[PDB]
Amino acid sequence: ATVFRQENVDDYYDTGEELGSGQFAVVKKCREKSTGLQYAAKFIKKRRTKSSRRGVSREDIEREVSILKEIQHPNVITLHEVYENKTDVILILELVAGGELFDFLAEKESLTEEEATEFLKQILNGVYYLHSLQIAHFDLKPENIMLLDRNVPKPRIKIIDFGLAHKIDFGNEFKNIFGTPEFVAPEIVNYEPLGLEADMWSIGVITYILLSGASPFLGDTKQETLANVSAVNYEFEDEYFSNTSALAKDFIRRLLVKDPKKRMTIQDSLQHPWIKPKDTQQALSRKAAAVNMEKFKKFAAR
Ligand SMILES: [Cl-]
Ligand SMILES: [Cl-]
Ligand SMILES: [Cl-]
Ligand SMILES: [Cl-]
Ligand SMILES: [Cl-]
Ligand SMILES: [Mg+2]
Repeated sequence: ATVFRQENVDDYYDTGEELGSGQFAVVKKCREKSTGLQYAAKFIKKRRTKSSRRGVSREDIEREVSILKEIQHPNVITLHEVYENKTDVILILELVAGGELFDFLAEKESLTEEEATEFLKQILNGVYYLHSLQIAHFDLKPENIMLLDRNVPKPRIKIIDFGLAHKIDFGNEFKNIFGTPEFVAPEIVNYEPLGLEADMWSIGVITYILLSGASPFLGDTKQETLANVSAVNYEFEDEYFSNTSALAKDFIRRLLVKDPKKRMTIQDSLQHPWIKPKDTQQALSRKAAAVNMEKFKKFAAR
């Protein structure tokens, strides 16, 4: 294992209100005393004993930290420092204060597909960076797509929450069942080999929702959702996709593909004509098409 900083974090930071909390983690805003700069402190509860289920394993904490330490990119969250005490490992992280992307978009009166792709492209750039380092995020979904500051002319997207991320090992297949059913790829559902492709599936799902306000595979039970995912049971129902471009639907179709090897890669998604129009005709079609804002607002409010 790694020996993280052993000092009391309170000696170096002033901490305040909770910004969020998961099953084994609490996040608090904090201010570094030496610099006066604000960060987010994520307190992760250690398992401490192997037989206990009330915390995170050291293997899992070290994996997340090791991945965070490697990554430096404008569209992914930055790790500042790591502390630990008898009960917690404490990640001092870049503060992302602009809330979830979808909540910010939902406040708009309208959104063209052109404007939508400007935000989506930032997600793609962050994932392009990760995949270039052979890092799979494995938990891409709207609540992990944040804004650094929502009150600037061109808000910057930050991908957060690397708690499921893995460096892909060439010499050994990784198989695991994890994540949120609505957003995971068929190979996750079916305990099949996992790689960078699973993230691309998730991007397809995020894009589908962004444009329509509907979730492609969400069923009435967890089991039904997983069945929909495995069967790639989705539709572009006219109630939701009436003013969606052919290009946008093709983009999504090339991502929501059962066979990971046939799924569009991140490099190819960046060259797809919906993202990178090849002529004026394609450009105008994208600018003309619009997000179903009425339906989308209801999604963000769910
Ligand atoms: Cl800063
Ligand atoms: Cl560090
Ligand atoms: Cl799952
Ligand atoms: Cl299933
Ligand atoms: Cl279809
Ligand atoms: Mg975590």
